Parts: sequence; structure tokens; C-alpha cells
Amino acid sequence: ANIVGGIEYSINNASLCSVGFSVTRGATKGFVTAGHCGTVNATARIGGAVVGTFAARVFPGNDRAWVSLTSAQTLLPRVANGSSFVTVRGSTEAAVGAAVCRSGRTTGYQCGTITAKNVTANYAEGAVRGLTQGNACAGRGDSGGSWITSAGQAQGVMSGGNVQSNGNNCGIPASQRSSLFERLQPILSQYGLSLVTG
Repeated sequence: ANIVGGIEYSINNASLCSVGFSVTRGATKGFVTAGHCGTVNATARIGGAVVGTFAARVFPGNDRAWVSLTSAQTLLPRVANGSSFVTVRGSTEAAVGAAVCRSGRTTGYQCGTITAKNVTANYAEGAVRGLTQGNACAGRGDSGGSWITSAGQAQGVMSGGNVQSNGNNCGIPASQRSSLFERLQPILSQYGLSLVTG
């Protein structure tokens, strides 16, 4: 399968999440995603085919994971935006007030701005600290998906948000949205990963 940020993958033939970013660890191919999406050694499938397994994760506390892929997978420096793509050019962390977009299998590609950093989310499983908040909308299934600026700087992976009964927070004004992502830079150094860029 071609690994692009934002696309769907399933975990142990049950939950769905979205691919964050193609990465390598030496000769090993992988992608980063959200830790709450799977446990270590859980099987990841894209389009019904097994593409790899969860290598490591931390959730709650943090919310991060990477999936090591088989060598047959094609890693690409891209994030899906409809039928088009945003090229991943680096991982310079943007400041509060910067515009940012996110890609995922439930609401697609949505943009907004970063409104706050170092936010705590209190999930049913426990607190996750140090998250950045943006007001781009998102929904259930979008977790693990890419957050990236239009200039191609990779920011992090979708963690959670104040979704409403329709499964997302796209039907409430931007001012009322809290969509949270896990910063990419600590995930890359923690697992010794390099981002695939183009």
C-alpha cells in the first residue's frame, strides 16, 4: 500500500484510525500515529491487507505510537488533501496563531489555527498532557492523522477533541472547537525516527 498521511487503517480488524506520517528507523519503514489507536503488536491493515504491527506506543500520559511496516510498503512524503497531496517538507513547530490543517479518514482535510499549547485532555483512560490545541474540526476516526501547515511543516498527530453527538465538532463554530494533537518532535526523538520528506 502507499503510505500517505490522513488515510485509513484498521487495528486488529476492528477500530479505524488515520495514518500520521511516513518515517524510517534505519532500514525499517513505519508511520507515526496516535497511541490510543492500538497496543504493541496489534495488526495494522490498509485496504484489507496487513501492512505492519504497532511497535511502540504511550497512551495515556502521552498519546503516540509508530507502526513498523513490511518492506513491501511504499513510504511517501505526502498528506492527503482530497484528491491532491501536501508534501512534507520538514517538522518546524509552528507558534500559536499559526494556520494549520489536518487530514483524516472521517472529516477529510480541515484547516484552522493553533490556539494553545500544553493542554491536558482528560480521556476515560486517564489524562494526556502537553497537547497543542487548534480549532480545525475533526471527528471519531481522524485520530492519528496528520496535522501539517500548508507550507509542508509536519506538526503532530490527532489525539482527540470535543466531538458532539454527530461524531465530530465541525457543526459548532471554530471559536468553540478544541481539537488536540500530540507534537511530532518528541515522538521522533523518543523512537529515533526520521521523517520522510520531499
